[PDB]
Amino acid sequence: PNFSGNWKIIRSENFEELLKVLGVNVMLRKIAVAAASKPAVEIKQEGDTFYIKVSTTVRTTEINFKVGEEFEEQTVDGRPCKSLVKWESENKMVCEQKLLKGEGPKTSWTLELTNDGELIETMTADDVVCTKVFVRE
Repeated sequence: PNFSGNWKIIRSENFEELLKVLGVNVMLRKIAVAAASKPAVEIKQEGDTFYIKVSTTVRTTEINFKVGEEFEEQTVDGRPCKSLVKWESENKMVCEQKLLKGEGPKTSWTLELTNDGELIETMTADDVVCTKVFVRE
């Protein structure tokens, strides 16, 4: 699959609740929800190597990874972590996260490309799942 493109959000489900059960305070939840309501997502894929940039009104996050190789990023609530992506299937990658310092809920994310070119993201903390769906610009 080729995930490359500039992606715009079309659906978001359970994001604030994911932040809440993580302990993110209400002021910050409100800012984070609003800031991320129309994010800019840029993906550049070259085989198993990815660059992903996500920008909200107030924040930019950039990650660089190759499938099967550990890299550093942050969890959804901003804690630094060591991550590892694998292909679950031809069209779907899954990322397991391990905190750099300390302990916390089990967090992960997934990205899946559908036949009509939609991008599905999931983000999980323990038993709480958030789903977002994007389309190419």
